[PDB]
Amino acid sequence: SVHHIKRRDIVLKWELGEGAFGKVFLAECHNLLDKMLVAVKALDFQREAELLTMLQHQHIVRFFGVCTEGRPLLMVFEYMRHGDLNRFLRSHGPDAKLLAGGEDVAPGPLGLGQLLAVASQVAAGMVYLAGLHFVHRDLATRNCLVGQGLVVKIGDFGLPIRWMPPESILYRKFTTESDVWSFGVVLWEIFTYGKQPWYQLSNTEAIDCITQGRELERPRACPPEVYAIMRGCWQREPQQRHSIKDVHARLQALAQAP
Amino acid sequence: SVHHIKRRDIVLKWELGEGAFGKVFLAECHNLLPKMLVAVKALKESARQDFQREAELLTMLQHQHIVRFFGVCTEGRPLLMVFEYMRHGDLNRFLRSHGPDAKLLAGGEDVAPGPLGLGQLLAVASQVAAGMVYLAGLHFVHRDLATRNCLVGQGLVVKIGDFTDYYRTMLPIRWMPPESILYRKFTTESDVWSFGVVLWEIFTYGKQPWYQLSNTEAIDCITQGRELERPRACPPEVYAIMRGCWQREPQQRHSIKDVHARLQALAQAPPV
Ligand SMILES: Nc1c(N2CCN(C3CCCCC3)CC2)cc(Nc2ccc(C(=O)O)cc2)c2c1C(=O)c1ccccc1C2=O
Ligand SMILES: Nc1c(N2CCN(C3CCCCC3)CC2)cc(Nc2ccc(C(=O)O)cc2)c2c1C(=O)c1ccccc1C2=O
Repeated sequence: SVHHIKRRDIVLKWELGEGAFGKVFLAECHNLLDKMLVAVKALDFQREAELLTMLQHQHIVRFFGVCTEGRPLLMVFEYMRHGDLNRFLRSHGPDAKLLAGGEDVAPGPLGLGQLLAVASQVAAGMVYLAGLHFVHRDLATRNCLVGQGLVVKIGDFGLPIRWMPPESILYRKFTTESDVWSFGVVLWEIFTYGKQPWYQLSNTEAIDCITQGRELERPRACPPEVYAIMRGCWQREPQQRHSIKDVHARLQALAQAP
Repeated sequence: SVHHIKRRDIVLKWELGEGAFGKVFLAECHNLLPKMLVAVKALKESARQDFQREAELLTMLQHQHIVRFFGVCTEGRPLLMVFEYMRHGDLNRFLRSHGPDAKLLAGGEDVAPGPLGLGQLLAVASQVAAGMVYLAGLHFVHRDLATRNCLVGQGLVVKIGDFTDYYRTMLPIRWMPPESILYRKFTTESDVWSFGVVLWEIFTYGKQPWYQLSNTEAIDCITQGRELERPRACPPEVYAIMRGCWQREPQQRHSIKDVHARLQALAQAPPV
């Protein structure tokens, strides 16, 4: 049951970005729980809207429903103030510069506790998805969002070969194990402050690496116990990869006393 | 007019990457000059007409800092374009591969692992500028100058290579000045602005301009006249050149001849 919202309630403020299938706006929304700030996507989709009303968890971006009074078609989510995880990582990071939100999260590297908190949070969402035998197919920092207080949530569902395991690239097999592999890559992105996997290489060269069994470099940040978790996710054989529940456990263990 | 090559003379060795164009291969070519290694572009997908026009242009543009175009093959499919092999590939991933915490995977015996000498960076920037000088000579506008569109050969030689970085009719907005964004005006002065952004990429080891921001936020920055941060690398004298390229008014920007001259001076006697 999709919550339908009225147009008069949603007043657009400014545009945040432009994603795959249209504009994303910051908005005031009235009478949704008083007036608060939400993120509104724009221009079937009812299949997707039902899915998002189905998938509720602490670490999946809150979906508040749709507006299909007039056009174009609106999907209303919570405003995740800091935007996507990829650009947030990058905004902190060695030689970066923060352009806003420094009052909430300090300018500069995040350091081990905060990076482990980021990894944990993503993993928590993946545990939820594995619980429902749901396969993401595109887990990546660009598809996570970051709100007030450094709280991180899986942001989008639906090519991304550098995050995929060999069975997904060669055979198009997507499973909860191929998502675990991607989560290993997400760990790498977090611990490199948002570098692209195989940044050195063309798309074709990176497929060749992945399929020949070459492992992404250990990041300069990375403690050996964190790099171990990545390698847990990257076993050539799907069967042999750590479960996402095990991975979340380990991460939450490290996050206290890093 | 375009040099045609026979297909039997081109033998593919391995794939290097896949562009918008189609696949790019390493190949041996015979009967091209006094057998040698080349890069062959293969046209995916008419775009027949986009190919003959592009091929004419590339025959037209001969310079030390434009990738050598050796011609086309139009017997058997797909349609091929044959260029010299630039061993290190494109400049953006070359830069990133040499970033402060990056990791070189090959070609270390030619260019050392790690960041480049200040003189090395300035030599890369001035090579790209030399290509742009040649183009501005011909009253030719690139429209998409960026490190991804430059190639890096053996001995750190850099040439203009091409003719998420893009925004939907696909505009590289992070490399564009306001008049290009607002009014679709592409000039030799808008290429200077882009050159400035390329200098910023060089001196950041391949960061995206406005990496902190969405496409929409970046357009807002650029049109409201905000300047890219000075890189930690960047000498004051180099950052000054960048700002010279980034004047809100096109009239007020450094000429590319100015910029080349100044960079060639710095490369010869690099600051701090
Ligand atoms: N907050 C954003 C957002 N941003 C607003 C935050 N903005 C700030 C972050 C603080 C420093 C820089 C400026 C980064 C961009 C862009 C956003 N869209 C983007 C982000 C990046 C790109 C891109 O890579 O170009 C495109 C759209 C979104 C959101 C959401 O909160 C959101 C919530 C729920 C669903 C979707 C979104 C959302 O899409
Ligand atoms: N050499 C390449 C090249 N590389 C070959 C080797 N490779 C690495 C190996 C890893 C470290 C050192 C360089 C980098 C990529 C990719 C190349 N194409 C790319 C580059 C990147 C992508 C991508 O980002 O996916 C796709 C194709 C090319 C070329 C050319 O020499 C070339 C010459 C003339 C015209 C075109 C090309 C060319 O396209």
